Amino acid sequence: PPGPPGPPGPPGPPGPPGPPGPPGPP
Amino acid sequence: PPGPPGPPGPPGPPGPPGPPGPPGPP
Amino acid sequence: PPGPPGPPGPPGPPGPPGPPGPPGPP
Repeated sequence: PPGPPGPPGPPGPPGPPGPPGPPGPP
Repeated sequence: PPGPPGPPGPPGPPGPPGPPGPPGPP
Repeated sequence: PPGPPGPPGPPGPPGPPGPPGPPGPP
């Protein structure tokens, strides 16, 4: 009989950077 | 007997985007 | 003899969040 499924893969890499923040005040 | 387990699965997807950056200067 | 190897495992989990974005504009 076939053996069992393998273990989970590794985590993916980090996501992309966030957007720029809001401008400073006046 | 049963065969050996399969190999590891593929990497997961990339993570979510990071948060917006800090406010700009005054 | 032993049966064939199992199938590959499930995918890994999603990666961590990306880094913050850069500062806002003036």
